[PDB]
Amino acid sequence: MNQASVVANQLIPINTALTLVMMRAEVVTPMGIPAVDIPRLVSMQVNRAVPLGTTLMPDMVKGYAP
Repeated sequence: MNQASVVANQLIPINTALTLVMMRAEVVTPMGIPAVDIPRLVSMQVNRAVPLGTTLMPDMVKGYAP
């Protein structure tokens, strides 16, 4: 894998609004939301708990639809 994705830098509880401290960028497989889209996720709520080190996928983010 070469391209980085958004990965939880902390446990993100269900219904939390994303902030920058929560979102690192890592090369992971499978590919999640591109790391470049981090700014676009800020203040959007997750619809499930996102454990530390989980790749953030589009379906985990309420209202995410590029």
